[PDB]
Amino acid sequence: LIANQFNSAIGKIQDSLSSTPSALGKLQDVVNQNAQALNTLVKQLSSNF
Amino acid sequence: LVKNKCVNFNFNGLTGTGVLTESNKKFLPFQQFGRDIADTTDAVRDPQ
Repeated sequence: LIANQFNSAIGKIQDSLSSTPSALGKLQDVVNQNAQALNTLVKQLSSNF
Repeated sequence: LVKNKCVNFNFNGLTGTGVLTESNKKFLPFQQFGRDIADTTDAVRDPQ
Protein backbone atom coordinates (compact mmCIF):
# COMPACT_ATOMS: atom_id res chain seq x y z
CA LEU A 1 0.00 0.00 0.00
CA ILE A 2 2.75 2.48 0.89
CA ALA A 3 4.69 1.66 -2.28
CA ASN A 4 1.53 2.19 -4.33
CA GLN A 5 0.79 5.49 -2.57
CA PHE A 6 4.36 6.67 -3.17
CA ASN A 7 4.20 5.74 -6.86
CA SER A 8 0.81 7.40 -7.34
CA ALA A 9 2.11 10.47 -5.52
CA ILE A 10 5.06 10.70 -7.91
CA GLY A 11 2.72 10.29 -10.87
CA LYS A 12 0.46 13.03 -9.54
CA ILE A 13 3.52 15.25 -9.15
CA GLN A 14 4.35 14.61 -12.80
CA ASP A 15 0.79 15.39 -13.91
CA SER A 16 0.56 18.53 -11.75
CA LEU A 17 3.88 19.84 -13.05
CA SER A 18 2.81 19.19 -16.64
CA SER A 19 -0.66 20.73 -16.26
CA THR A 20 0.11 23.77 -14.09
CA PRO A 21 2.29 26.37 -15.86
CA SER A 22 3.12 28.07 -12.54
CA ALA A 23 4.33 24.87 -10.85
CA LEU A 24 7.95 26.07 -11.16
CA GLY A 25 6.97 29.51 -9.94
CA LYS A 26 10.06 30.25 -7.86
CA LEU A 27 12.52 29.32 -10.60
CA GLN A 28 10.55 31.12 -13.29
CA ASP A 29 10.37 34.22 -11.08
CA VAL A 30 14.13 34.12 -10.53
CA VAL A 31 14.78 33.78 -14.26
CA ASN A 32 12.28 36.54 -15.03
CA GLN A 33 13.84 38.87 -12.45
CA ASN A 34 17.31 38.31 -13.88
CA ALA A 35 16.02 38.77 -17.44
CA GLN A 36 14.16 41.94 -16.47
CA ALA A 37 17.28 43.31 -14.80
CA LEU A 38 19.38 42.53 -17.87
CA ASN A 39 16.76 43.99 -20.22
CA THR A 40 16.51 47.17 -18.15
CA LEU A 41 20.30 47.44 -18.09
CA VAL A 42 20.36 47.04 -21.88
CA LYS A 43 17.54 49.57 -22.31
CA GLN A 44 19.40 52.18 -20.26
CA LEU A 45 21.82 52.28 -23.19
CA SER A 46 18.92 53.80 -25.14
CA SER A 47 18.29 56.53 -22.54
CA ASN A 48 19.80 59.95 -23.17
CA PHE A 49 20.64 60.75 -19.52
CA LEU B 1 31.61 46.48 -49.37
CA VAL B 2 33.11 43.73 -47.21
CA LYS B 3 31.20 40.77 -45.74
CA ASN B 4 32.03 38.05 -43.19
CA LYS B 5 35.09 40.04 -42.02
CA CYS B 6 35.43 42.33 -39.01
CA VAL B 7 35.53 45.82 -40.51
CA ASN B 8 34.86 49.45 -39.63
CA PHE B 9 31.61 50.37 -41.38
CA ASN B 10 30.18 53.85 -41.96
CA PHE B 11 26.74 53.34 -43.52
CA ASN B 12 25.38 56.88 -43.87
CA GLY B 13 26.96 57.96 -40.61
CA LEU B 14 26.27 55.05 -38.25
CA THR B 15 30.05 54.76 -37.79
CA GLY B 16 30.19 51.36 -36.14
CA THR B 17 32.52 48.36 -35.96
CA GLY B 18 31.34 44.82 -36.65
CA VAL B 19 31.28 41.89 -39.03
CA LEU B 20 28.75 42.06 -41.87
CA THR B 21 26.78 38.96 -42.86
CA GLU B 22 24.05 38.61 -45.47
CA SER B 23 20.62 38.39 -43.85
CA ASN B 24 17.34 36.79 -44.89
CA LYS B 25 15.27 39.45 -43.10
CA LYS B 26 13.07 41.45 -45.47
CA PHE B 27 12.98 45.25 -45.24
CA LEU B 28 10.07 47.21 -46.66
CA PRO B 29 11.11 49.81 -49.26
CA PHE B 30 10.44 52.91 -47.14
CA GLN B 31 12.37 51.76 -44.07
CA GLN B 32 16.17 51.76 -44.08
CA PHE B 33 17.71 50.04 -41.05
CA GLY B 34 16.62 47.86 -38.16
CA ARG B 35 17.15 48.06 -34.40
CA ASP B 36 17.40 45.85 -31.32
CA ILE B 37 16.42 46.14 -27.66
CA ALA B 38 19.41 48.41 -26.94
CA ASP B 39 18.37 50.69 -29.85
CA THR B 40 21.72 49.94 -31.48
CA THR B 41 21.65 49.14 -35.17
CA ASP B 42 21.22 45.42 -35.84
CA ALA B 43 20.84 45.55 -39.64
CA VAL B 44 21.49 48.18 -42.31
CA ARG B 45 20.41 48.47 -45.92
CA ASP B 46 23.26 49.47 -48.21
CA PRO B 47 22.99 52.99 -49.66
CA GLN B 48 24.70 52.22 -52.99
